[PDB]
Amino acid sequence: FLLACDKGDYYMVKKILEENSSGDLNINCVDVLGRNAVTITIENENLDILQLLLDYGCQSADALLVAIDSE
Repeated sequence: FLLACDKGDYYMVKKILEENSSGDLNINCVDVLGRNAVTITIENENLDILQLLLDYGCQSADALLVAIDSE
């Protein structure tokens, strides 16, 4: 769940996620301003990534609200 999420390079994030396999990178980590994986990606509308990113691992509680807010 590295900065790739932003770049929206699905493969990269996908790889990193798999490569992470409970690795250093905290999928549920926050950026400089708090954005979690789902969040930083909700805003940039990478629904593709979010398709399963949210299926598991990625923390997301206020995401619905994030989504609604981001319409």
